[PDB]
Amino acid sequence: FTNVYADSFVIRGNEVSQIAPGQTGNIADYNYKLPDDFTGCVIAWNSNK
Amino acid sequence: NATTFASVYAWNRKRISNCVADYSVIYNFAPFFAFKCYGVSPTKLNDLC
Amino acid sequence: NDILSRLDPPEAEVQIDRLITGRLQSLQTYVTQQLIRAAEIRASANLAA
Repeated sequence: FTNVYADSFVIRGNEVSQIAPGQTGNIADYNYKLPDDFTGCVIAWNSNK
Repeated sequence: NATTFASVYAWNRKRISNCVADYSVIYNFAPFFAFKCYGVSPTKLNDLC
Repeated sequence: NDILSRLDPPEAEVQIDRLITGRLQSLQTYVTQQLIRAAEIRASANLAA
């Protein structure tokens, strides 16, 4: 590839689906905006322990 | 915002007559959960009649 | 214009592009018929000359 950008954060379980493009949620509000193309990926895992 | 509404079996299908309203009256409720909309995107339900 | 005031820029490109194709195919059918119609007009002009 050309250049990869990794961004890490902590959100809730109901907010995991809010990272999807082309929609509005608690994360996809004024807190965070993301481009609609999104060649990258979203990988999330539990950190309960 | 009112008293306890009816169930799903009884519909209060209301005809709203000629008036002037904006999204500021709708915006009074933070606990909006299903914000998904069709036809018109939710950012532009203003300045169109 | 009303489509622009209707929907978001990621979606409705699927509505724009089909209208683009349906109009450019109309252009293609028009200019093909025009190149057809010019052929006998040129032959008739040559015969008249």
